[PDB]
Amino acid sequence: EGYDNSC
Amino acid sequence: HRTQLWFHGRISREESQRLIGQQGLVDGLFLVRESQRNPQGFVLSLCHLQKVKHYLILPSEEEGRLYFSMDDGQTRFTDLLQLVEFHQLNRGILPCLLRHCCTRVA
Amino acid sequence: SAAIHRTQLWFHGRISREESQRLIGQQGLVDGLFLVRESQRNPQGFVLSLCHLQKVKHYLILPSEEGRLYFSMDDGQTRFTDLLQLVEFHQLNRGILPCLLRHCCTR
Repeated sequence: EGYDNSC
Repeated sequence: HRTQLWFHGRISREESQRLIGQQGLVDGLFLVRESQRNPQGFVLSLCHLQKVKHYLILPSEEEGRLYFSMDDGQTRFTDLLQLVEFHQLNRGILPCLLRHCCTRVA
Repeated sequence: SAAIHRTQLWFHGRISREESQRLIGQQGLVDGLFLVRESQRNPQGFVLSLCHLQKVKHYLILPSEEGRLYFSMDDGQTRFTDLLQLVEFHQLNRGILPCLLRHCCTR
């Protein structure tokens, strides 16, 4: 959702 | 095991954004916290190019021993401390190295 | 630190390549079996001796530097603060190794 590692 | 300066426990994303900003917004400036959206794991809050990015850290269990990963289990670490010390030397999936610990005010 | 490793069970100091192969053999020649030593031929760094498929492979670990000492098995692609970190890491991650470090070979 809002993570730079797409989690 | 975590009494480290860079660990801030249960704080918000907005709070981490303020804390990092307040401390300089320098590249490599970072903290680790508990995830509000994922209470199971942790979040590495990292400053890069004057922007704060958030990296989810998920736990897993094999053979009854806990381990952590930031890349869907592709790179695993025995403890968060190992994860941090390792990314102070290695880029991994991060845009930069972990250079500066973000602490609470004195 | 570059001195933390010298009292670990898996650290055997200055022993020959032949001695390490014998030690691993006596320990079973099981996969993941490993020890760390100082290279007699290259005393600057260390050797990770690992057993995989009944064969003992030897991996060079050299120290390097930003004024901070670190160790590496791949010319700096993967860096470690201490040999203990390097060992703990490859118990979970293959890295440049053909398999994980499973069992410590002791003195």
